[PDB]
Amino acid sequence: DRGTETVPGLGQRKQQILNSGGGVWDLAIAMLETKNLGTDYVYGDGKTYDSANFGIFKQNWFMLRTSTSQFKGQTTNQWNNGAVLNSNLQQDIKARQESQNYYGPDKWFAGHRNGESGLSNPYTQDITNYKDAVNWIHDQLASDPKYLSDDTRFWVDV
Ligand SMILES: OC[C@H]1O[C@@H](O[C@H]2[C@H](O)[C@H](O)[C@H](O[C@H]3[C@H](O)[C@H](O)[C@H](O)O[C@@H]3CO)O[C@@H]2CO)[C@@H](O)[C@@H](O)[C@@H]1O
Repeated sequence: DRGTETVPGLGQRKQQILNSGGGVWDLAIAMLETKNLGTDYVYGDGKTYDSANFGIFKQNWFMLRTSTSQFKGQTTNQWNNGAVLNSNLQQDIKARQESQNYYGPDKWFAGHRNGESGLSNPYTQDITNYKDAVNWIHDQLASDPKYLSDDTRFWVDV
């Protein structure tokens, strides 16, 4: 199922994302990641090393260290270096955009959703379901410009 819900403060975050280099596409991805477009979920989303998640998109460390200028070349053991993305939105957005530009959208979705294993199996039903969910959210956000600044959240239960 899918739907809408009003989240106070959401329009502020939408506008900060869109004024920090993010596009409507970035907004759709982040809207699926968290309810509040925030970074205050549990540290690393409770995961460690290559599986740890950082930033408003919950990017994993494998992706960050393999495909972003800010962390390129870094090791699995260096995973705590990704925590800076939890309070630097500009670098967070740039990292995701760079990562998608390195891998391309299809493989970026696979690695974002399933890590390094996803890169070798990028068209599973689960990755496709995630891609279809982001696309649906994007199309709802694109359907009225009010959704770029109001407190409306579009959600999908992936
Ligand atoms: O698996 C994708 C992504 O999901 C994040 O969790 C999202 C859920 O995907 C879903 O959108 C969820 O929506 C709630 C919604 O907030 C409302 O309360 C409604 O009544 O019930 C739905 C149940 O789906 O919201 C969460 C974010 O809070 C998150 O788990 C990511 O790690 C994950 O990659």
